[PDB]
Amino acid sequence: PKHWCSIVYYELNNRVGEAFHASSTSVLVDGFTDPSNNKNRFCLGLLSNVNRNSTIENTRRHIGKGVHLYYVGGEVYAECLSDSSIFVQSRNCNYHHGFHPTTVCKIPSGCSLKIFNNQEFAQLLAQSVNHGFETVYELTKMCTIRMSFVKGWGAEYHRQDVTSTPCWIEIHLHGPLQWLDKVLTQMGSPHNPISSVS
Amino acid sequence: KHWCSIVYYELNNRVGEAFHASSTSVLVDGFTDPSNNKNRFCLGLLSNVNRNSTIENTRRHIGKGVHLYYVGGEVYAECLSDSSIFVQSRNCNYHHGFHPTTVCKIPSGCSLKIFNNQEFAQLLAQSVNHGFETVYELTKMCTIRMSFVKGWGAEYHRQDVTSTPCWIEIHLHGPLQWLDKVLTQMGSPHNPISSVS
Amino acid sequence: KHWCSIVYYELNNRVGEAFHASSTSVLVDGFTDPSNNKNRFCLGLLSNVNRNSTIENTRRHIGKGVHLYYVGGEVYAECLSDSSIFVQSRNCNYHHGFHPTTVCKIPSGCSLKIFNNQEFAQLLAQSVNHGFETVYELTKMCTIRMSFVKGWGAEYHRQDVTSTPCWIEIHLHGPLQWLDKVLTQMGSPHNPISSVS
Repeated sequence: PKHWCSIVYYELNNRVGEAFHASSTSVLVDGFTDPSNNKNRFCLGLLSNVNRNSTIENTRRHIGKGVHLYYVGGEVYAECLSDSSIFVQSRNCNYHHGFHPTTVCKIPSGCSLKIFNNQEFAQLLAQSVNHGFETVYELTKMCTIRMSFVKGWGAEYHRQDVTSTPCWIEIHLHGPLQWLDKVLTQMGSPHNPISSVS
Repeated sequence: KHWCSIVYYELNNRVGEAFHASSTSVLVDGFTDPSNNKNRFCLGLLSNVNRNSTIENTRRHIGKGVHLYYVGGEVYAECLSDSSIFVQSRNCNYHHGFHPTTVCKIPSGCSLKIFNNQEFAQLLAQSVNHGFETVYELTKMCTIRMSFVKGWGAEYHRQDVTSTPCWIEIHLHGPLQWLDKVLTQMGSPHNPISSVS
Repeated sequence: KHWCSIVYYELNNRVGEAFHASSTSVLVDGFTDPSNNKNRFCLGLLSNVNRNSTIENTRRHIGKGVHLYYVGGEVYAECLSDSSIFVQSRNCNYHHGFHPTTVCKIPSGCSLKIFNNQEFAQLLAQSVNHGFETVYELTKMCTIRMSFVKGWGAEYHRQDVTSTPCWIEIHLHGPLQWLDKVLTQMGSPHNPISSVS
């Protein structure tokens, strides 16, 4: 039930509630109200937001059974249990399918999708160990995934960024981040030495 | 298992970390004990890069603050500060018959019952086959807001709590948990929201 | 032990969860270990939706960051980063005789003792009786701020630390706790026990 990830919730550009830390390979992020943030569920219903408004409140009402994140066999899956769709932006996935990096994938109610593969990422990590601190640092972006409930964003939608959708989350993958750490530790980059003034 | 969690605010911004109750008696004061693992939720040590003189003024008057007591399925609010306190509690407001947004003033030394489980559970019951929309609204019954020194809303300016320099939000876990047990009833079929609009 | 807690900011915004020291040796770097339960407080993995190029430029130069060392009742700061670091610590300023707001630059690979509670305990005692106002003031001594790469205050263009792209604030729990024992004994208010519980 390792803590493979930690998840942060948002409502537009504002962060809402405390962070959730996975204590099992199966975590449910729903719009219900169990305050226990110590186990299986990450309930968004009880969360408050002084900056909230009708349209976000409306969207929150339809998160429902939300999404099912599942970690198994060095691969994470996302199942949309909510009656509404869910949209995900995973670079690792986008690479495995050959889509453009910023590509947003819709996961329809009841459906499922693999949003990450470790061996794949480890390989990409390897293929750049000796290519540049700049490009290896960029792999950080690979370890975070963003998905919003109900409202899409990107091409075909009016909303272009995830900061415009009323309900979304960001998932940090600890395994990948840690391995990436073991490698980044080898920096010593005096490159582009900047100013301490300007 | 924490009968509640509390959060602190200075105007519209959140300040400091969330406090999780480990006992039936909790003190939310303006002093400085860093420990956030037991009896007190100290606000004096918290910083705010957006802080201003007036908010700071208020902070100096928080003092012993408010005492939150949970017993026999009822929670009480006692003002230990030399200054008054103001509480907005739907449950409380529902029990006295006041308007839902009514903000009650609690003078220094006075006490006020701000939540009665019995009633809430009852409401939750009458809510059942009354729909998902109205049961979902019971979530608002589970959180309570109170400000230190300054009041807000009616009998002041009709202004939002976000207009007060020092205020907190209380989340009653007991009620929220029971509510969950019901909300999982499942529902909401209502013009299945667009994914573009 | 829980000798301090640390918060990260990019300009005027708080970024990431609070870190709590579980040992006397803590590393605050710009790398990416997600474990926030031990030795390191990695800033690299932290997201900020309000982040801009210049901030990202500075984050890339944090590197091995600063090393906060608690030992013998004194805390030390060591710049392991290849770029300098800047520290504002009242206690330290007092000891050296500088002005309260003085910002001390800690060059790459250098070291500076930034806190001595023994002297702070002394300061606390001297104020034990000189006003609640002056004792309340010592709260400030308990917090320390330091940015990475960008100097600030006098000796620089930027004056406010909320003007630098990568700065943290450190709260010293021991000093804060001892200060609590006093502020409460001097308690500006009065109401001995509860009337409800």
